[PDB]
Amino acid sequence: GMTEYKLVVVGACGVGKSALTIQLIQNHFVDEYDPTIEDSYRKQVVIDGETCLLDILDTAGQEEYSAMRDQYMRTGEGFLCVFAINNTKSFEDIHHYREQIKRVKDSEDVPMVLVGNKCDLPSRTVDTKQAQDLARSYGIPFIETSAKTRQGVDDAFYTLVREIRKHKEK
Ligand SMILES: Nc1nc2c(ncn2[C@@H]2O[C@H](COP(=O)(O)OP(=O)(O)O)[C@@H](O)[C@H]2O)c(=O)[nH]1
Ligand SMILES: [Mg+2]
Repeated sequence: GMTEYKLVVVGACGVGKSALTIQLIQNHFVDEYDPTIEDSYRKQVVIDGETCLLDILDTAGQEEYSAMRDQYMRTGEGFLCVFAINNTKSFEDIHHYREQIKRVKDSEDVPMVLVGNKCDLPSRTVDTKQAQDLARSYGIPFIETSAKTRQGVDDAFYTLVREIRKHKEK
């Protein structure tokens, strides 16, 4: 089979995980999507000449059983860590997601991309500099996105694939 990349989108409720995923997969902005629905979505794409499958889990937070969270973190190859640029708590929550994924995977080297979503809004509490400082500290890319306008969306997901590739080559 062509290569499949198992991607996981994490972040506080309301940051735009579902909107980002639907924009990536379907090329539409869906502005209302039940915050409690967690599902996976698939898309066949070409990234840097490679035809591959993206298998993307749009997470929604607590699970019936914590074992289910641990399972998707172990299975997942790369993580989009999403905050919203107008929600400081969502940015602070990134520290927890970074930790928890590393902890479950028992790894110091987990492909991740920091994503600051809702960049179409002038209303902003997290400046680009602050997010760059966090991404620098993690040694990962940082991309500002808008699920609404599609700015940065392919970049976020494709950059995460490229980070998975760099991890694999070791
Ligand atoms: N302006 C704007 N609103 C967004 C964007 N992404 C999501 N939203 C809105 O933010 C809210 C939460 O989005 P949702 O995709 O449900 O977030 P999730 O809980 O992380 O899955 C909804 O009201 C969306 O319309 C974006 O890039 N720009
Ligand atoms: Mg959602």
